[PDB]
Amino acid sequence: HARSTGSYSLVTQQPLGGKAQFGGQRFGEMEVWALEAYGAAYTLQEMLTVKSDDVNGRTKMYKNIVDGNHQMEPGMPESFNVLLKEIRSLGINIELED
Amino acid sequence: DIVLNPLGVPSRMNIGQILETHLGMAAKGIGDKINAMLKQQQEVAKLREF
Amino acid sequence: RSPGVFFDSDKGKTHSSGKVLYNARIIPYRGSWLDFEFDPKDNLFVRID
Amino acid sequence: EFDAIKIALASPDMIRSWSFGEVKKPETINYRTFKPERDGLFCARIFGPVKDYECLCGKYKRLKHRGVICEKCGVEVTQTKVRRERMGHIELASPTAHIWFLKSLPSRIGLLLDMPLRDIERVLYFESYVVIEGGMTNLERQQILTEEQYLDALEEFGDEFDAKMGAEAIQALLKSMDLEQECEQLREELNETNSETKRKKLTKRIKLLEAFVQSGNKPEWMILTVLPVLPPDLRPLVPLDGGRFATSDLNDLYRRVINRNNRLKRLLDLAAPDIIVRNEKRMLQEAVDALLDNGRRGRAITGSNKRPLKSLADMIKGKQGRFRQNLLGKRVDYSGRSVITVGPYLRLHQCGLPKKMALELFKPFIYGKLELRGLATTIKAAKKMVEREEAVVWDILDEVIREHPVLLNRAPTLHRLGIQAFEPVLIEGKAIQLHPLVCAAYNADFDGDQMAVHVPLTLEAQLEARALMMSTNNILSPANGEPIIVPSQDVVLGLYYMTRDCVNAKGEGMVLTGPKEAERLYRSGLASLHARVKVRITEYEKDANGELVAKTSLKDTTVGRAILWMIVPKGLPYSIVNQALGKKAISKMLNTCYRILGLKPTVIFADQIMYTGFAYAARSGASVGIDDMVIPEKKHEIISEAEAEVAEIQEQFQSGLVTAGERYNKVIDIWAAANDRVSKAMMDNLQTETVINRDGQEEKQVSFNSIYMMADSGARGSAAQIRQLAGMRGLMAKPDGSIIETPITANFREGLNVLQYFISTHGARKGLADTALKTANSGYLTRRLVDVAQDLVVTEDDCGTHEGIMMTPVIEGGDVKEPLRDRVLGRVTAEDVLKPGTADILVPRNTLLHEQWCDLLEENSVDAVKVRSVVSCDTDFGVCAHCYGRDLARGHIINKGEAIGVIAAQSIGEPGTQLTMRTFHIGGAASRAAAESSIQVKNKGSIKLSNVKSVVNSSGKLVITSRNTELKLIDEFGRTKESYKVPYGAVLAKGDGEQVAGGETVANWDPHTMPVITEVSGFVRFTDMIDGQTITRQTDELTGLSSLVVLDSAERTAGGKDLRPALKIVDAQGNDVLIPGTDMPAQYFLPGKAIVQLEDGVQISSGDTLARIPQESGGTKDITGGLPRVADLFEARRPKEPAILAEISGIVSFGKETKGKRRLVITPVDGSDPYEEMIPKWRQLNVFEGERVERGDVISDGPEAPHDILRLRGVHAVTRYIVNEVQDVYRLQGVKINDKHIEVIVRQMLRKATIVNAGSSDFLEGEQVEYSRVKIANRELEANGKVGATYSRDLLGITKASLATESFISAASFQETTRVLTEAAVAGKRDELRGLKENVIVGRLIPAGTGYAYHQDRMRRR
Amino acid sequence: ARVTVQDAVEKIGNRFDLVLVAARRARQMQVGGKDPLVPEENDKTTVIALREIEEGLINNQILDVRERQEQQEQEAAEL
DNA sequence: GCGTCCTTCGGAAGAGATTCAGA
DNA sequence: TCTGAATCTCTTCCAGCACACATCAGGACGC
RNA sequence: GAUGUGUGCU
Ligand SMILES: [Mg+2]
Ligand SMILES: [Zn+2]
Ligand SMILES: [Zn+2]
Repeated sequence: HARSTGSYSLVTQQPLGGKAQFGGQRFGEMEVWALEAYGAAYTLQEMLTVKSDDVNGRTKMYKNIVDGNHQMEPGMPESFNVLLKEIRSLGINIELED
Repeated sequence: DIVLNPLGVPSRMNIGQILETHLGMAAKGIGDKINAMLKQQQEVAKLREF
Repeated sequence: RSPGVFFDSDKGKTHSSGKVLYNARIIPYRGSWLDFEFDPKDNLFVRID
Repeated sequence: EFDAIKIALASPDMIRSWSFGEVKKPETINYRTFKPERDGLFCARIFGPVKDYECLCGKYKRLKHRGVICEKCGVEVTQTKVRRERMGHIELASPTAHIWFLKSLPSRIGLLLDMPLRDIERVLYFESYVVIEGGMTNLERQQILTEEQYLDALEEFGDEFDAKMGAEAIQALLKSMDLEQECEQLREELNETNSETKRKKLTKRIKLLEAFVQSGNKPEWMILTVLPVLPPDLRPLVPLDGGRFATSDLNDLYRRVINRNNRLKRLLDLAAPDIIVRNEKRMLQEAVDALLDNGRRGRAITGSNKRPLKSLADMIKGKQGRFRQNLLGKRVDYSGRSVITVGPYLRLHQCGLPKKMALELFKPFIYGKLELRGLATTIKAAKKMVEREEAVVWDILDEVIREHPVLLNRAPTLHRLGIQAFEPVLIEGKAIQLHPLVCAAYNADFDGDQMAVHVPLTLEAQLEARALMMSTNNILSPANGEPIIVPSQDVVLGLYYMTRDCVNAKGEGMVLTGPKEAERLYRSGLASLHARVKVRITEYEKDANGELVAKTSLKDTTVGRAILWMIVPKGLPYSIVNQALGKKAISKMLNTCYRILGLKPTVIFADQIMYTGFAYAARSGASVGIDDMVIPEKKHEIISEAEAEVAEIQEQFQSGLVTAGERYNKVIDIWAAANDRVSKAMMDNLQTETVINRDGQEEKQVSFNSIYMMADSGARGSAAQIRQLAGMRGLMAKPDGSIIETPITANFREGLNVLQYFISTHGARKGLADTALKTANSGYLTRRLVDVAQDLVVTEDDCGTHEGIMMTPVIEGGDVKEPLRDRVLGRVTAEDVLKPGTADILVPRNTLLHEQWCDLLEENSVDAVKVRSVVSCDTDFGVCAHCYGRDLARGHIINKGEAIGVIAAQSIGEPGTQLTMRTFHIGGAASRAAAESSIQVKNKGSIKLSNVKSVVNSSGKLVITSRNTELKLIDEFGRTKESYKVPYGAVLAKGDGEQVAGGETVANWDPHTMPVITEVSGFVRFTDMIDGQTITRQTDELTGLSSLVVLDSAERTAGGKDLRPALKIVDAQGNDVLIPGTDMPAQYFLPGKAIVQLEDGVQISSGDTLARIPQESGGTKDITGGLPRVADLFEARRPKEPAILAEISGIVSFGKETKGKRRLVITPVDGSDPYEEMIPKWRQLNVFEGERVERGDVISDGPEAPHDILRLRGVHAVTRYIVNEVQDVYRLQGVKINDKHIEVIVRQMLRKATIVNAGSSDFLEGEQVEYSRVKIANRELEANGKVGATYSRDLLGITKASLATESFISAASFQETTRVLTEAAVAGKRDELRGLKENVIVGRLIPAGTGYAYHQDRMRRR
Repeated sequence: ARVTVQDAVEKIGNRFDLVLVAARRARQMQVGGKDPLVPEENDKTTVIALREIEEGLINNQILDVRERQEQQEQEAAEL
């Protein structure tokens, strides 16, 4: 099984899970530790933003890749906005500081 | 037809595969003797005896 | 586990001192349970469900 | 964009600011035309339009009307993606209590109002009243009244006196409470009181109050008035086939809450009776508490089939929450997955991607190159051309994949070598070929496992994959300096068959003129591969300053060794292949090649070794038959002899000489004796019993028996497997722990009976279940270790300190466990070491001890060095490079900006997981040691004892009478060469000051039945022991001798609990005997499970066995049972019977006797003497009234608590203790971990310091504040003339040390999300995105590696 | 034409600054029209950047001074 | 067929609430 | 009878990835 | 999308 830019989930803008639907392999919590151990920060940053939850950065990366340009402009994963909204749905108020 | 790896026998002690290999070799030897005695037309006496 | 009565032990780690308690569970095929069990102070405590 | 995250409570004004509308109808999509309802949970008016840029009514359809709001239905037209970024709110009729701030343990409302949780819950669920503003009465502002008491209050005090119930009462209490006055009143109460428990309660409450006042929070904000709702697209109601909808749980909970709220609002205007509206308010409160955190109350509500539906907290906490499932780890595009095969034709930097998979992975690159070449026109045309798979897309795929590495990751990524980067090689097929060398690192066999291939997209990702994660740059294990790309199980067998000689040959005495001629001779069939020839070879050597000077000689070798030498790079000595190369030999060969030549020759050498191992293993045909497993002929004879002995002992059992005890013990021991004799006969018949002809006569050699060949080579197998194949299987015990009386006498070369197989199945099933249901704890340990040490990075170069820990070879009972070379290699020293020419330095002060210097110290026979350590470093928020040491992955100092805190955590955490997922490889054998009973000194030298108390016996020889005795052998040179740890009750053959010859004992003991041997003689009277109550006595009626057994805390009588069984010694006149020099009567306590064979009132000697006690020390001691010890050490749980230490040095004395327990007072000679400790009457105190005790000396005996060590003996002692214990646990299993990682974890454990006095600083009195802030504040103040603040280092386990970090996001994502977020919201904490997990969650570059430069620039720009 | 980058790491000794320097050079060689200083052998931009690092005539200081002299030439080119 | 609606059962550890006993 | 020490009770945790299949979504009542 | 079952490699 292999997956290029395909279909994404609904609540969090992540690639689907499984081979039945066109899904990408999960970069688990243990693999992030192995990427941190090498010090590969740019690889990790692309692993959790530009081929993942990020929406605008993902399409910009796709256009760059089919433009001859290997460059990423990541924003923020949508799963973090989901977390912020789900915390604010309680009585808590979490927000970013300038 | 198949080339296995010998080192998979001693560490995981499934020695039954080697004994099955030898017994199957004996069985195929018996089958080959029967097929050789049956290929060239031979009467029922030799086949029955074997 | 078959319906009936099973006198278990709950050995060891209870009471954090080594005193082994004793319990008597009455499991019916259909209905509520009737757990009898002891106490570290040598007291019998019924426990329904 | 931003630089921090703040979290606090949400005021109703802020909640209304968030909201865009007010839902007041529990109407989702109307089971119809998929349109939102007018004012329902899905609402175009409130949240946003359903379709993109289309108004709900349909008056606008395009972008030309963006920003305007419709008139007919009033839904503003914009992008549909604002349905997941705009919330609403619910105007609750009555106030409602937030369950998080009610049941967080502690309840914030509970200790803010100073009321118990039960009373507040009873008020909050409408079963009692509370009195607010009692007025002119005797009812206080916090008093609780039931229904009848409120009736009495209304009839007796029917004035304006008010007492409400429900959430509004708590809101009134919170709103009408002053905080500054309460805080100062609590300060007065704390300063005037004297106790400790109420002191802790008051300091907790004042901490909460100061946090509330300091932040902008309000206590009345804890009670909800407006309930915000999640945006519709974050709780989607996806339509399925049919008219029904998805089983959403958040929408169902919102439906219930809105229904109950609307019903309550309806009943508020209908003037319903107060009982009904009270019940409905209670139901609304319960529904809101179910929506916030379902199941926090007694019973959780469920939707269908009694499945508790997931609320808002249920999708933020737990393993299936937004932290551990969608933020810390995400599903990833450009990924693949397939089975793996070998394909040994590859190189160390290559893998095989299937040709039909790389087309799907590198698809946008193909689109880009097709558009560049003009073969396509647009993305659609290129996509169609690619999916049609024309004849040129393969010729374009070979250009996008030429030097574009991919990341191959196996599923359990234990350590950092589980993800490596390979340059792809396109192959026809569907299996990802993998180089055979890296299988050891991946732990990837080829029996059906799959690997995941990832594509680095950006330029930096490709450069990181090539420069850091490429497999050619991962030849050294980060755990230890051993190579990780080592030949395994087939290359080893090939090089062992090639490099081995037998005494005969096709041509033996011939003399060869070079390795090339040797290969020509062998391949021509003129001489066997195992000849014994004299080939002329040229071995280069770089003994000069990097210059290769050749030297040719004529060495007596084999043909195979001469062939193998042809691939060895120029620079290695020839005494590296001129042996029988096993696996350790090849590993050391690769290690020396890497240390001498470098990395590129090492990679070339590894590839050549793999090739020439496979080739000459295939050319050998090393099969395995049934004749290879040769059973020794003297096996059934040994079985018959052992069974005759067993029958004799069984007959003796019926004679009454031997009971069911010692008889069972001796029959097990004689079966084990027969087992070792059979195994020794087998392993003596297997290898040396091969008679071969010298062509003059016969002689022996090492066997070519294929089983023994692949056992000796180290390819696959060990002594256990060959013992279980040809010898006897062993003693397979029962699951409880009872060793089976009759061990299995049959092996897997003959059959097994119908019953012996069933006996073996117990151990096999336990060994299979241990992996499956006990690798979870070993995989949770590594997660805790990673989360406690995620924020450690090398942020300096040299902190500049002369401090450091002392490293010495570890010898505590046997030979050198780890020599100094292993324990000190690659660690920067701290002080000039001195040779035995002292006052003459040998190494500089801050030099890295690399391989040359590390053998330059063994030459001078150095015994101890002081090296810089991670735990004793001085930098703030990091570890300096010199204080760490070697990278352990490269042969140099660790480069600045590397996340050592994760490389340490993974290295510590996956010998455990790996060896617990591989337990059933050895079967189910006990692997128990022999439990030796004699100490034989190996070398000849002086004997010295440290802290040993021995007495004189009848024979005059010294006998161990101390618990922590230590025996050490020191040679005639002057260094420690051997040590022994003898137990209590050990007899000695020689003492101190005189050398002992080799081959004789110095210490003998009985491991079982530890004694209570005395020191002074006299008659015995049983003190505080009476039959039946505390002891059970059995007496034979013939001889009339008494025999008693003591009881434990279990069967001891309730009235007998205060009774302490013991032994006292008296003389003939009944007077109390005394120990010479002391005044302590011979009151020897009798511990539990003691068997005494002595009579009352008899004469005994000094130094005789007063009692015998079984030891019950029986266990497998595997890494399954044997790794709660590591977690115990890291979490630092106080042991069941801690050893009492001395807090202060000075003169020792005794105080008030029998104040429930004994009391001891330590009085310093000069300083003040306020210290008195009540020692429990359990154990003997080793300190009497005639010595001087220094702090750190053990008053009692037993395991130490890893907090007293830190408090008294300092930081170096506790870190050395933890390192030694964890390293002993790991070395028992044979796995190797460098101590740097354990020291790193220890440093991450030591971060919280308790203040003693504030001094001139701004810290509180008893506050537990982080060590780094205290240190920087003290450095700032002491730079000026002010005085600093004295502190005290505290030790926290890896769980608490991670929960109590500075950044609340790490603690929230690790464990106990509710309890962390609640405390952070109450305290108004402000995150800084300091460590690595926070930046991973947010989606930025981590401040760890290549992103460290970016983070440094960002920090220095502000 | 590239297997391991140990010598290039020896040239600029951080193994993390090497990644950033090679990234800057390869991005200049890919997006910008700048030409390699070594003869490319049908290799990708990253391999050429690493090879130019190992040839010795590139590092962070060299890249900065080249970019700065190009910037001053560009500023003067406005006339 | 459309359609509107109001069980129990682990175990280990830790924290934090209660109770003992003892001076 | 105040207050440390012991005990009782409630909460949190228990690996990583992957594949296959099925069932579900209110069902009880009015028309 | 969530559950339930079965299975593979550790
Ligand atoms: Mg496998
Ligand atoms: Zn409209
Ligand atoms: Zn340092």
